[PDB]
Amino acid sequence: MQKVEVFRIPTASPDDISGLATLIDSGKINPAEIVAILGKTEGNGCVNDFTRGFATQSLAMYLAEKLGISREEVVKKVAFIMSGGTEGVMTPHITVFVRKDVAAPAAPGKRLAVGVAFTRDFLPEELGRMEQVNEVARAVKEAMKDAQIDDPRDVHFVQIKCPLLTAERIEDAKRRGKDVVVNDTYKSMAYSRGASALGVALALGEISADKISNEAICHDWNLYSSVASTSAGVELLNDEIIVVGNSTNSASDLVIGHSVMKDAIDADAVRAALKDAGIRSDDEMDRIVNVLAKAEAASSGTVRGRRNTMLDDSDINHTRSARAVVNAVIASVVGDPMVYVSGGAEHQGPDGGGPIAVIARV
Amino acid sequence: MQKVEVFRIPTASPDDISGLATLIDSGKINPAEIVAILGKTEGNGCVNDFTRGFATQSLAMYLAEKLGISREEVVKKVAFIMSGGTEGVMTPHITVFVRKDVAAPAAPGKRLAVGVAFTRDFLPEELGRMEQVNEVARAVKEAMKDAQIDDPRDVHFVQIKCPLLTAERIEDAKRRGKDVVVNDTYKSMAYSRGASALGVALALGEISADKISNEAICHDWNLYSSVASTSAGVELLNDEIIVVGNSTNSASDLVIGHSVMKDAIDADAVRAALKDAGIRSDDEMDRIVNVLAKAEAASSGTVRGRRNTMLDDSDINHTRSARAVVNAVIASVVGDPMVYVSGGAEHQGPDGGGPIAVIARV
Amino acid sequence: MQKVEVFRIPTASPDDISGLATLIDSGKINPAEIVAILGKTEGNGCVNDFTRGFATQSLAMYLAEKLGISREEVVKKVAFIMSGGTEGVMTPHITVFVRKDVAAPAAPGKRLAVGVAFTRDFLPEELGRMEQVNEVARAVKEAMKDAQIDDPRDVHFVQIKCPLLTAERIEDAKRRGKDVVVNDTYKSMAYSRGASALGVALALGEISADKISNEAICHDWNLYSSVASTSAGVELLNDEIIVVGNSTNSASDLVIGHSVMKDAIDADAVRAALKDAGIRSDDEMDRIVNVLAKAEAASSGTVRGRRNTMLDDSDINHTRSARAVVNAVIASVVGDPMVYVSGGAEHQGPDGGGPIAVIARV
Amino acid sequence: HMQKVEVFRIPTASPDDISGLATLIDSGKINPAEIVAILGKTEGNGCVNDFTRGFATQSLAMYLAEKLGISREEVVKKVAFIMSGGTEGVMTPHITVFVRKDVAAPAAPGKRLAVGVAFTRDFLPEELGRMEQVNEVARAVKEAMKDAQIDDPRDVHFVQIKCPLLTAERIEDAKRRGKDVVVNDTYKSMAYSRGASALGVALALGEISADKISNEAICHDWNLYSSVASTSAGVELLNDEIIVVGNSTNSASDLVIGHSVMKDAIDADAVRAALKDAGIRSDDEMDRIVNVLAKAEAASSGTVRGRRNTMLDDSDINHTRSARAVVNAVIASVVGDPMVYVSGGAEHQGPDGGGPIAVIARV
Ligand SMILES: [Ca+2]
Ligand SMILES: [Ca+2]
Ligand SMILES: [Ca+2]
Ligand SMILES: [Ca+2]
Ligand SMILES: [Ca+2]
Ligand SMILES: [Ca+2]
Ligand SMILES: [Ca+2]
Ligand SMILES: [Ca+2]
Ligand SMILES: [Cl-]
Ligand SMILES: [Cl-]
Ligand SMILES: [Cl-]
Ligand SMILES: [Cl-]
Repeated sequence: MQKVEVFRIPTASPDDISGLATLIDSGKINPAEIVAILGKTEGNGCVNDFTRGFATQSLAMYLAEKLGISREEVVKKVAFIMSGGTEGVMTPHITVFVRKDVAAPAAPGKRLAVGVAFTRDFLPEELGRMEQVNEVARAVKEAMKDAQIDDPRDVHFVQIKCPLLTAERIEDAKRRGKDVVVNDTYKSMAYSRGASALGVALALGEISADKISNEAICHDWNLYSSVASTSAGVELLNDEIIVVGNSTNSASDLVIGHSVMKDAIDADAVRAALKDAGIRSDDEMDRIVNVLAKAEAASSGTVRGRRNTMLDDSDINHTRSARAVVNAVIASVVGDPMVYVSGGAEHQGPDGGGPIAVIARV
Repeated sequence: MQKVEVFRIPTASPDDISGLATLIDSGKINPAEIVAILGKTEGNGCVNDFTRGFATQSLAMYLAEKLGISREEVVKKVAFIMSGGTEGVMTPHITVFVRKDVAAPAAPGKRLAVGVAFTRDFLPEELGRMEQVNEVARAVKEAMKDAQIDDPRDVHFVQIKCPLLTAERIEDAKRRGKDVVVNDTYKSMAYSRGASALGVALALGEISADKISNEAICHDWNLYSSVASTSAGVELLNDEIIVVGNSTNSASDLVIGHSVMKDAIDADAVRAALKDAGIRSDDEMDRIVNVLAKAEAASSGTVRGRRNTMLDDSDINHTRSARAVVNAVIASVVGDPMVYVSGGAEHQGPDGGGPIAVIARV
Repeated sequence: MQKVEVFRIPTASPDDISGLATLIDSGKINPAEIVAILGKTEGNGCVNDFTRGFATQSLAMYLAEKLGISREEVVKKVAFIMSGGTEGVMTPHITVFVRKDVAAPAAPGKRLAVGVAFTRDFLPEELGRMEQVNEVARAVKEAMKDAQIDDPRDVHFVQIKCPLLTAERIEDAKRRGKDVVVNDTYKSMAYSRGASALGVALALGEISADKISNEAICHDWNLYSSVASTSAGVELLNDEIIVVGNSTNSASDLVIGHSVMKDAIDADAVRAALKDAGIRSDDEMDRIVNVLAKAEAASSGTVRGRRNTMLDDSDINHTRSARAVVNAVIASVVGDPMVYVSGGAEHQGPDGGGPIAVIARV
Repeated sequence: HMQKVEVFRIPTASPDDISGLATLIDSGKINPAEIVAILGKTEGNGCVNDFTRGFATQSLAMYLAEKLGISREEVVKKVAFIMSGGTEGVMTPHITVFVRKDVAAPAAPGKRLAVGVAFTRDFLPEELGRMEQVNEVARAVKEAMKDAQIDDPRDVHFVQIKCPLLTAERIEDAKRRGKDVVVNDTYKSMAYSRGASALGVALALGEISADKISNEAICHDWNLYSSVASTSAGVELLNDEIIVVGNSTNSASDLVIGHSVMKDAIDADAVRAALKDAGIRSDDEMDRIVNVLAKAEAASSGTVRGRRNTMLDDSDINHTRSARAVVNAVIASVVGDPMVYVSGGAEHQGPDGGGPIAVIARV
């Protein structure tokens, strides 16, 4: 029996560890039981966002000191997934996952379970291609076993951090005689997100393997996962996976549920995800621990038939706009802008939409 | 008796007059009866946004050929208020106000009424100061009379276009030995917006004159109008005013209602403005002609106690972010992102909030 | 006897026609003799830059009334070539090319001359391929004849407006069951610019015909023109070619010379272009009429072995940065940032460089 | 005992990249205990929300702490870390590492490179942009001069400073204590902190008389400026860190520093003059450059040599980003290398629209 506790912690800057330290110093968190930290950091969330790496370095430094181990050991032990971009009213914060073994009686209900797995590092020419899909799928299965979830229907959110391309890395690949999937560094984020998402879909049985090929990645939007949430960053060269679902072997006082936003203003889907996590009315919103969602600009350039400029705006990249919009929609339903919204939902929900999960107290 | 008709028209680009031309060619709009056009244009909505002037030039040129008068005569006759910034999912469009005297009977109930007034041009050193406040107040009272509205309680939205400062204008003021209200081009938009808004509050009796001074402008956030909506532009040197309310002397089949968003995620206020316009349920949402709202970053840097980076972000100006947020919130309630949202709400609703009006079919 | 006059005119805004009006009112410019207007407009010079069309509309309106013809016809009579993006210290301005016939003898030598020619309309499947390269080469040789320029070594600047692919133009090629060179409209602008530039290089003997194939277009960057300056347009279906050079049979009081910037900080090329235009010392800089250059971010992500962030910067489009740098380098040599630096330099100078022409008084 | 300053300009791959510094320490070329200052160009936006500055300092402090066997806190008390964000245009991210060795050699003939470092006390938020910051910076500049063994302020050629800014939380702290701040805006507070710090340099070096400086002059009287001050603001510190760089008759350095002042953003003549002042008389001698260090800014007039630009009107790109791109490009066009230090925002640093420019060169 394992019990998962989840702490959503406001942050003052990317390197702010004070909220986590307060929970450790008060005895609410044993640092040795932390298994994953999922952050919203306030950089631009795109290629040249160094707040993600700054936040991970700061958390790993702090935990290494608290645990008496090296930073390298902390990064091998704990998943650090930092999603940049806190546009609009979205509030920077970290969500800390704590897992402990407990001797507790079995109960009929399934309760929150979390699992973690890491892939090998990828060469730049593997991003957005079948090697990334297949390695991610293996890691997702590994993380499910870590979460003691055997039925993929009980997986409600699979959070992934994945790499991207920079000009220097594209040049390194070229020197080795290799072509990368795309030469635009911003677009490279989409291919890494999309290949990683398809790996989730493959692992969970949402899509059969014979449908996935290099040619389909970031092209066939009818191929998608309903629970994958992927996020790209300059600060890592592999994929990190957090599987979140419900398990019969869990003693948690939390559950997770989810829905899929059909488009960026689909407040009905927010309410559906809340209801799936056991929150039946506005009066029960106080049981939210966090809301986690993917947002994107639709390839059509429209929302319910209405044109917008997200794909056209050379001044502001579209994943920034999408995060602002979907965080605002969620905030207006739950009354709190301190929720997790990540942009770029290639093969995550339909084109223009994305998965949305809610972790709630029972 | 005056009859007011309002046409919300999607646009393909700032210079797109095709939707208006279709309505004119079909006889649905007599172009001599246009009194005002309120646009959302897809520039950045800040200082160097030339889509506002591009849209006005294109409309004035089109109408001048249709009316057989000069472009200069068109701009003397018709209010052209172009609000730039179509961030997030906000859809570019124009709202065309048609007004005509009619021989019609007096039916019980007040109906939509519209009035228009222009101020004199301002020197750069008059923006953000009492000269602009007092001259705007005079014009608002004049526009109320044009609308045949006696009671300020029947005024529901006062839309204003006002000037700003460029570097060249500031330097010229310096050469003339005059100090401007602020030496920052972007911040001059806030002072022009704020002084114009206080001109509205003064005219409508929302604030007594003895509380307004140069020192209060963009400083005393307890002073605000609940119906003022102001928008700044490089493309004009005066203020243009549209007063919108309801009158006993209106033969319109439309009504306007309003509320005030207490902050950027106040969906309750959107529903309240809908109800005030006679839209009592989701099934009646199709009676919306348009929704018009002001949005802004709160000076505290927070929403409901939660930090955001709108005031810190040197890459994206905060009025851009506020527009994306509040449009998304409105879009999630009414199911349509083609609504008017303008950013920067100094003395327009409380600090961090802004007025929101709904024009609806009866 | 051909005589070309060239007027570089500072502008206060995209719609500012006052400087051109002053020259027409004084009689220095007969508007019927204007053949082309090359503009630097202060929008972002990227996808959503409406200052280009705003400037053209304002000039077309003003000239339409001076010439007594419609705006549609003046746009066919005069080549309006608007390059957005005035980053760094680059000063917005327009350059007006006047072509007239004079009763004078030939100046003792070679003097400025312009020639114009047009290709056939290109089917969508032909854009960015040998059909466009070969047809442009033909039209360049015709424009040289029109300019009375026999030696291709006397051609120093070839402005080309070339087409692009749209969704319907691609859906027309697939309706005919054909394949276009690339699927998206944006990348098609690169292929159109590049094929047009190689057509110049082929027409002038800058490269050998047997080096150009479909496979080499936008691939073999060792192939390039030293004088071509190409830009894509949404309206035209063919290539509009303007050859600028020096003819033995000209009465112009101006000459043109050029060089090629090897990279973005090649001040040596700026000085060499000045010297080719007959400016031999700092004391003769006031003879410059304009400098016309292309800027480009090097695909390697490095300049003279030094990394930069242009291709990794998600906040600022790399073409904006390249224009700022190249303008500043030229300004550091000539003491004047009011020069024409444009982007989109495929096969125009080497990768990361671009042509640079100087028009000077004799 | 004899000071010998060595200066290493090291390309970086990212803000947290310590590899080039590590290569020099591992080879024995740098004794890490002799590092006195590191001046960085980091590739964030160089404006308010640039966290590459703190990321770079944290990464260097954690690396050096481990090499020296001391805590990160001790490293930051011993070594100046001045990270200037913003690497626009072709400007190449890099760090410049100042090493002060104690050598068993006489002083070299004449005057050779000398460096001194001093830290001010922390400033209360209501002191930024005001005389308290000016006077305290002036005291620190005089202390750093004596650390450098530079007697004559004419032999100071560049004074590099990192200074604080106002956050919303610091403004609220001041208000809770009954104090008002110089300006209620973080971005503008950077200008005031930069400008007051630069006037402290001017006062310490005798470039401006004390009776010309008052709170009302700061960021208003642009006729008042230092010709060697270079100041840079950020969120990660509450004091000013000062590096004085000049030439001393008590130095064994194989380097010298010279400077000029750019009158405007395209003043290549000033770049050449700074080169000549550092002993570089011809183009072939450019290979003697160790680094070029300069301040850039958008002129308040909105023009350069009578020509309008959009820097101050451009709401998409802050003007300090544009100024850095321009002045780096101008310097790179002269010296053939974009890996030079250019910092934006030059209040009371050279005239309005210009800024000091210094060259460290091998002899
Ligand atoms: Ca159970
Ligand atoms: Ca999706
Ligand atoms: Ca009635
Ligand atoms: Ca800004
Ligand atoms: Ca307000
Ligand atoms: Ca090129
Ligand atoms: Ca803060
Ligand atoms: Ca200065
Ligand atoms: Cl919905
Ligand atoms: Cl008055
Ligand atoms: Cl480019
Ligand atoms: Cl110069």
